[PDB]
Amino acid sequence: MIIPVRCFTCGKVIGNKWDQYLDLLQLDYTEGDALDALQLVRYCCRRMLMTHVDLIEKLLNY
Amino acid sequence: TSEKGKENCKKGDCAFDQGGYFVIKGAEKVFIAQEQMCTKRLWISNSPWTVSFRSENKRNR
DNA sequence: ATAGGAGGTATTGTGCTTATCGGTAGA
RNA sequence: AGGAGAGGUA
DNA sequence: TCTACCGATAAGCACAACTACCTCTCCTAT
Ligand SMILES: [Zn+2]
Repeated sequence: MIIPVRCFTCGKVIGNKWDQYLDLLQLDYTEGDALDALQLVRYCCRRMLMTHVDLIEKLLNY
Repeated sequence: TSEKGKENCKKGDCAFDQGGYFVIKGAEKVFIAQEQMCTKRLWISNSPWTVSFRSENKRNR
């Protein structure tokens, strides 16, 4: 399951921000700071980028 | 499946079930715990008043 | 056609139909 | 096609 | 004094223990 594109609530393009979010989380950054660094002022996009689970890795492995 | 290698785990099971079922005819079968009275404790009942000693293996109640 | 000992245990619940069980009343 | 057994809806 | 039915006390026998429904699994001996 890849990151859901277009952010159903309010319709925001967030399909190309998952890699940046992972890179920010790899460093000494919290979830809130990482989401703020991606220029997201509405909590719908933050919820979409925070509640996603990476499932395609298990699909490829298994 | 138990104590399998990393390579063997990739191909096969989906790593979502711990394997508590049985394969009889292609359908998963799961046992359900059955609550049974303790056979190593003295049991006292009413109407009539009696005390019974349970049997472990042979019928020596 | 044959096969499937023997065990102390651990559904009620209402109607109905007996039997049996003494049980007095009459001649 | 008919049944038996389980999980279930209003 | 001996008949003659005549109400009580247990012992089994027979239905009744819900609607509309929807899926799955298993089944037909040897
Ligand atoms: Zn949004």
